[PDB]
Amino acid sequence: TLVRPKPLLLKLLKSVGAQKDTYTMKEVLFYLGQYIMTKRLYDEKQQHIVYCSNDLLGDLFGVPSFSVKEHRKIYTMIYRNLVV
Repeated sequence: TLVRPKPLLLKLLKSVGAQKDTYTMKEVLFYLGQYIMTKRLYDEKQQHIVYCSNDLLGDLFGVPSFSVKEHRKIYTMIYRNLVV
């Protein structure tokens, strides 16, 4: 199953090496992980915590922070950034 990122999510994924217009959810997740890691958006002392205020990721997700453990919340935030 392929999903289609909306334009600003697509820009975000391409910034960390993604190539296509449509993606498996696995690939979306890999590039979001790459983005958080490369920009060092996580809390060095509590590494599950992502601080995304002041970054495009937070603008798109609609939150200033979250934990990678919050799966339901993460997939809901991703769903907001996919074309219907």
